[PDB]
Amino acid sequence: LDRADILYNIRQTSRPDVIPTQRDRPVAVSVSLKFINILEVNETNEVDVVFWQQTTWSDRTLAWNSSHSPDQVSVPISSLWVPDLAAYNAISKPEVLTPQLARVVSDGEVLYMPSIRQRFSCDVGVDTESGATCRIKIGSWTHHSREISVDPENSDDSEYFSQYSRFEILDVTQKKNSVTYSCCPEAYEDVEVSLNFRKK
Amino acid sequence: LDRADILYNIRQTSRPDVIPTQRDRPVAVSVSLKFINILEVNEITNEVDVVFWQQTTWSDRTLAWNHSPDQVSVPISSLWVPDLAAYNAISKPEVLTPQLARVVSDGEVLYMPSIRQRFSCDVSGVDTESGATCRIKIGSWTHHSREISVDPTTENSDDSEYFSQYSRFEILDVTQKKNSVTYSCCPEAYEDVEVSLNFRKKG
Amino acid sequence: LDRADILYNIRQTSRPDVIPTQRDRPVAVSVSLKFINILEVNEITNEVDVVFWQQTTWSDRTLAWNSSHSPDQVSVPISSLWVPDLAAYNAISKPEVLTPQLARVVSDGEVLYMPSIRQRFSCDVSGVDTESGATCRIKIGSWTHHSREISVDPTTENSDDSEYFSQYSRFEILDVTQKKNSVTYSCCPEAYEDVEVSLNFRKKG
Amino acid sequence: LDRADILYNIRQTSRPDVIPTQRDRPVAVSVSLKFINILEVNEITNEVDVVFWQQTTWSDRTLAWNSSHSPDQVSVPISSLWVPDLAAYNAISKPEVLTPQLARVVSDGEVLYMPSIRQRFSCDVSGVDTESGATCRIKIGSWTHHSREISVDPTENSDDSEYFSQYSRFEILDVTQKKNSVTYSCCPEAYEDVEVSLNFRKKG
Amino acid sequence: LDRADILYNIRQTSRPDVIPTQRDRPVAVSVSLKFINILEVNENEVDVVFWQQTTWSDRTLAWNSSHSPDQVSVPISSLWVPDLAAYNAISKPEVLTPQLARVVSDGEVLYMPSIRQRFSCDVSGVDTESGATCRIKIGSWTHHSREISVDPDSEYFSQYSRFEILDVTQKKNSVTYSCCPEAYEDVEVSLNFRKKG
Amino acid sequence: SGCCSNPACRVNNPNIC
Amino acid sequence: SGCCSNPACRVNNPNIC
Amino acid sequence: SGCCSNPACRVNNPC
Amino acid sequence: SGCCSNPACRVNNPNIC
Amino acid sequence: SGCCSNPACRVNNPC
Repeated sequence: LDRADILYNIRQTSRPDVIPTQRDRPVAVSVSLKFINILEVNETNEVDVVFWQQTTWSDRTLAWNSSHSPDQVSVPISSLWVPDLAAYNAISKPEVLTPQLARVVSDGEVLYMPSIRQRFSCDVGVDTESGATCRIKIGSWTHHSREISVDPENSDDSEYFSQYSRFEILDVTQKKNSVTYSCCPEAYEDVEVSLNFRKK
Repeated sequence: LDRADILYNIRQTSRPDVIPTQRDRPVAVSVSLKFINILEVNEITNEVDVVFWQQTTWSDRTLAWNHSPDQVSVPISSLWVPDLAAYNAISKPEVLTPQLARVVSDGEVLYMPSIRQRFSCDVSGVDTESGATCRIKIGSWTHHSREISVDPTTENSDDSEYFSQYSRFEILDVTQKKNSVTYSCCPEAYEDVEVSLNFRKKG
Repeated sequence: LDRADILYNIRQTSRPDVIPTQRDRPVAVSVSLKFINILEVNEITNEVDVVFWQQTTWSDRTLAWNSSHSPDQVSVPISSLWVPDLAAYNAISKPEVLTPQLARVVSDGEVLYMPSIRQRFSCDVSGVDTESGATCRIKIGSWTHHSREISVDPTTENSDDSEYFSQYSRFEILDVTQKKNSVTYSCCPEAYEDVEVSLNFRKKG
Repeated sequence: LDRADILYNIRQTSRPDVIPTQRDRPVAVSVSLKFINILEVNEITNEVDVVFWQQTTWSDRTLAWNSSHSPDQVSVPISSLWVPDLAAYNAISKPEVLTPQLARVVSDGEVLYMPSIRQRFSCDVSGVDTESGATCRIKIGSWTHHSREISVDPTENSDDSEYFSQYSRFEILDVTQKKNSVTYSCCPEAYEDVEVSLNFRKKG
Repeated sequence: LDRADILYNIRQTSRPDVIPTQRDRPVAVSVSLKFINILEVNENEVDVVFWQQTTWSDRTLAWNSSHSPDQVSVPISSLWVPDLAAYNAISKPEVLTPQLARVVSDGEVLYMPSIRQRFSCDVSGVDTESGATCRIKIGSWTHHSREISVDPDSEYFSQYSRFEILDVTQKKNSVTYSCCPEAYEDVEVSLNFRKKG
Repeated sequence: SGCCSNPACRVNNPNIC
Repeated sequence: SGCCSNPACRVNNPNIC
Repeated sequence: SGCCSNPACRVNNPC
Repeated sequence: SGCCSNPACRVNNPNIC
Repeated sequence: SGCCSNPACRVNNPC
């Protein structure tokens, strides 16, 4: 198969509304936020940030034979199912700055990493030596752990964050929180992104 | 039936323009606003910029099915939604979250988007101990009570466990009440849900 | 006929691009602005931000149905219907529709569309603090059709100026006037109509 | 025969991607800017916020119909028609169309589109408070076609206005629209543009 | 073939989702930024307007030029376009001009939109003699050098601008990481500018 | 009529408002 | 002509405006 | 239960 | 000449600009 | 890895 054949198959058998749950087991979604810039800080207790959201999951229905065929293809996300990930403490609609394309591997693995400009409710502190800490809670908006399982490193600054920014990253720590309520048998997962930063 | 089969059936038999009035009875819509954040307060223009979760529930028996999943996540574009609007609104409601609703096997639709919207409210004495009580009136834009019945989930008077601790403002009390008025002209009743947000500045 | 049957018929026989001119007589469009709020007044740029309900009514006989053992009225999205090409000839901003884009269609073919619109207008806002206040002139009319295709009318209503106006607004309505202006130019035989909305308002104190 | 038939024919035979060049002759596009309002002037970064009616006329013979026992004109949405790729070279903002996106099509194939556009421009707004005021020059032209595909023309131009807002903070002194046809040494085809000069000052 | 026939063929055989990799060799994309205006500089984001001249070949669009037009104007929605993005961008690129590309009979596509975009560039020292150099990193968002190969005063810059261009340099950077066999390319655009006085 | 102050009512009763 | 000051009139009368 | 404070839980358990 | 300074000219003449 | 700092590299090599 050539790239055109692979892309036609994906487009024609496109079920973006259908979650790729392979026999009851949840879709393993891996999320990692890489901060590029901290633009505005207002005191309202708001923070305007630009970050790369590395999202990976498997969709076995997209898989193809890699023998004498490309190993990977670039597919627009409109032709693919995407997890309903949302920041619970978000005050702004997430603005996608980059081409809305995902990288699909022959094994069915989907790698989507858009650059997002978003405002968050955080305790801004910012001018202090200790620096203000900004807590972001990312999770599925409508699915529980048995449908979508979310997973996150706990360090790195790194090469991502702009040297020309007015702010400075102190530490970024991404942790998985799994809470099972008394009401309900299914667990509820989220990825808590802690961004502590200060003004230069 | 699997998830794909259920979602295909919903998509193919999709009538979002058609109100699911079962046996000429109105669509029982349940609305409840859960305030997440109060961003800006302009005492000069009497405006308030707020973030809130709008828990909207109703039944659409045409979506019902049934060794199959009990619930599925469906995009609202494939479903009929009530024409709810805040008469007290100054800005267009901005949906911040993925536009998906949860549909249960019985036909029940649960849609809860996070909305950022500006409202005309008496923000006089926000710094005071009593604070300001911002009232919002939600109702159907084109249907009467015999087509869509709007009801408040709570009363409440409950404050919030969802409201941000990092907000510049503090919730005192949230009160959601149903108002049903029948005019002398017309036989059909007219309903609305009056939300009352009592809040003050932290200092 | 049930609601689903009526809505399917409207959707399938949908001609939103086609003006419902019956027997070569114009479509009688009735427009009436009901002011809700006056938000911002900018002395620097001479602008005004207004919130208003635009009650637009007209007849589209092709949408008509037998009301016997059928609903008298249905709610139809405006995308499935023809709408008049109404515009404020003096507007500085694009009209922002705040409400669900749905119209009420009666069994006789009458269409009632009333969206809530947030729009900026060119206004001499000097003396908004004065007793006389400031007046905003909005000239509403069809963008491409003349009186022989779309006729425009303001209604006989004149006693509701502040009936919908927010009590929490920083401004106060003095006088609202919506008059019909029919001008026939020397060039052309067809008349040209517009509805001139005058909004007189002042700051509270 | 009727409006519905004419509109269906236009919709079904719709080629908005196809330039209506008849017999290898360019499309005669006539452009005329009528200024309605000047909203903001940024003396700092030399910017100007303006509202104007862009009267654009051209002929598309494929849209033509027999006017005998049929309407002479119809209102067609521009999405169903080919439109010239006109753009302001000195534009700093995306043109915002404020009015219903409808054009008037005559039985002879003539298309008349006149949207109200709110746009920001890079202009020398130095001495806007002075008696001579500021002159803001806007150059309009086809983004991808040369004179042999689209011929642009200004439709008089002096001096305005009966259109401009009396309630505006600014005052129009003179509006001039001139055609500029330049043929470069490289290339045999000519390159056309319409230079719109807006002379304006702040009121008392 | 006439213009209508060429445009119908392009529209009907339209594969905008398919990269035109001919004989497994990468798509040679040529990018050149021509600055028109520098609007705002705030205390550290810069708001600029620039023409992005993008050229590449798509052999599937080719036609016989004999008794047919040599070139046609095609809307980019009917064509494949490279997934070029600025890595240091803070705002979504705003296309100001008609979204049309010029397609030649040999399959060459020439797209040049006018883009208004904000960037992260240090605003300290814009009033000084040397000014402040603004670095812009353009590259493919999802493709490597084996799929899309990127290649790089002004006589375009407005005389009415508050700023003045000192020098514009566009360089190709090809980096091969230790992990991975394929090379990674980008075009580094360095805009040196200062405030007028 | 209080109906005229309501948006749903106004469009539901053209004869009254 | 006063017709030219009107939008509906301009587009309806190409010969006049 | 703290389920009501969660968006995925509130819609899954008709709080 | 100044073809390269023109948008329509730059796209029409790939050999020159 | 320097690859992780690159967008095209991150998605093509499943850091």
